[PDB]
Amino acid sequence: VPKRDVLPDPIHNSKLVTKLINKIMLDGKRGTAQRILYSAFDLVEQRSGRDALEVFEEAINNIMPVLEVKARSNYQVPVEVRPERRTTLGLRWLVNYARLRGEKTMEDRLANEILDAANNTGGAVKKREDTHKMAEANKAFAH
Amino acid sequence: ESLEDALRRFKRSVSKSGTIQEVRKREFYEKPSVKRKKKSEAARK
Amino acid sequence: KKNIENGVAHIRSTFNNTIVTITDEFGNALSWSSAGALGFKGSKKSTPFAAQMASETASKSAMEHGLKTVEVTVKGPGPGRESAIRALQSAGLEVTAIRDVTPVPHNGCRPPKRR
Amino acid sequence: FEIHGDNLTITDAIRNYIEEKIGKLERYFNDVPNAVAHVKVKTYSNSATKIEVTIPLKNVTLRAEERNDDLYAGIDLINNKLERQVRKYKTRINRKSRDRG
RNA sequence: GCGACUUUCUGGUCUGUAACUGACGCUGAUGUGCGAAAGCGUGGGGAUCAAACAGGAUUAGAUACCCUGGUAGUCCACGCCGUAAACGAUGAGUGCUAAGUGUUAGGGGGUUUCCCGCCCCUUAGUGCUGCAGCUAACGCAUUAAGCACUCCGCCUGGGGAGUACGACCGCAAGGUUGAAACUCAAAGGAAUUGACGGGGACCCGCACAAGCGGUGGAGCAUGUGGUUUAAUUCGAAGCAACGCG
Repeated sequence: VPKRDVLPDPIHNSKLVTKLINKIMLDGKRGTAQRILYSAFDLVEQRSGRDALEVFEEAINNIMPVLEVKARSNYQVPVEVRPERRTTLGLRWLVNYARLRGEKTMEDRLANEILDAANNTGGAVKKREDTHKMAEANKAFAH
Repeated sequence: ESLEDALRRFKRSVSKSGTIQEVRKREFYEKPSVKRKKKSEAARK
Repeated sequence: KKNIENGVAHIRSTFNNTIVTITDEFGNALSWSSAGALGFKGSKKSTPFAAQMASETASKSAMEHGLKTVEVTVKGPGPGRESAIRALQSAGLEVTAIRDVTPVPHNGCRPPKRR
Repeated sequence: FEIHGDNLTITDAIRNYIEEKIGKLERYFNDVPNAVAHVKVKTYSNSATKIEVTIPLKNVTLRAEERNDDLYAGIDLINNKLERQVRKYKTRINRKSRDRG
């Protein structure tokens, strides 16, 4: 029922990057997932010369909602969403909104996206909003 | 008065009378026998 | 443009609706706010949050002329009559009292039956 | 639909007859993807008429069953079971809404 | 059946008093009178509620269940029918039969400075528990379904049917009285096990939620049915058969 720790990421001595790899680590092929990710580092750390952790913590905090809802007939309730599910939420809307960009390369759409929400743009900041629109539209009939 | 009790006091004097049951009792009509029996089957609850 | 700062309010939170009407000392109409007039319907009027925006509106629209203190009077047995007043106190008013009211008959007449 | 029948060669008047009389129930709701029927003959020595059938459902399935002398009376039974079945299954359900808080 | 207030009339009830008459009582066929609600009549009166009904929605359908309005009525008097789960599903009167428990109107007694606090006993009424005893069982159990007495009404398998003919009453709806043919071998009461549930409560489950991945979508192998054959050999079919035998 507990949740499958990552020790650290041995890149950056971080943790979050591994939590993201495991969502990108298709086929268990971390070699190719950490490939495409390291490519992501040098590329985005080139464009707008900065770090991952800046655009990373920035953009991961720019899409991350603080609310979302749930049904229970089905009545949809507002709740302050819990944090780790909120983490994997930002991760998931991030990547799943990412691949639909209609763009060829492994990485360019990704950095395009984190750079998108880095300036409070992008459809994941948008879904954050609509979550925060239904929420407080969802206060009347459920709170 | 400010705030806080202003909503709790009123609620206290409102809970005493019991507006809820008084006019909820008269929400839908009943027979006299039925009503009588109902009232009887209770006095100290 | 009648202006005082101690008007009075009449309220009614029915099972299916919860509305407002703000009147003067005597009093007489100045404004009212229907939950239905805020797009809602159905039970969506009956929800407490409907009375928030409503009472905020006619409270606001009424203190257009200028009114802060007030007395309150609440029939209409329903939900909104204790939340949307916690929205009312935020509305720009200085409530001096709140008086319960409800039409008690004395075995007067019949209600309906079904079910 | 699926119709395998042992110790007998099926015919066609029974097909239009039985399956049309089953089609009458689109009053509720038909919903007609599968309808598996089943038969056999069985010496007693009065010696049989097996009339067995499924009439499966959306998210669930069913069973009606009968043995008879004869297929007409014996069939009016695979029908006038399923009727009452489908009827209930739709009544049900639970709407008597009711605000809360 | 009777619950705003007051007055006018007005019957009845319980206590103690027992001094008065001194067995005058009990039951009660026939009989005569009261009598829910519906209802009929003559008029009046008519705010709500409302069969019928108009319309709306839902359902496959709904003349129904739900919403809106809506008549007769619901209301007053004068009348009339006179019935009912009119049920405590128990006729009335009398007398004895273990306790406990509230509660009502009263009386008497003690207790405290004075009972206002308290208790004791008793009378009538009133409900709860609970022994013998009774009862097919359930239950009853001093307000008996116990024990015994007096009187009245009723019953004799069920369906036929409280229907029919006839008679009485009634404006009419109908009431009362109340059969037989034929038919059946049971109908039925109480209590137990199991079954069911669109009844309830508790728990578990990839049954949910959550999520990931899948099929169906296009091309390839293969089982089944349908086809066909001279042969397409035979079997097994919701899960539990269709990459099986």
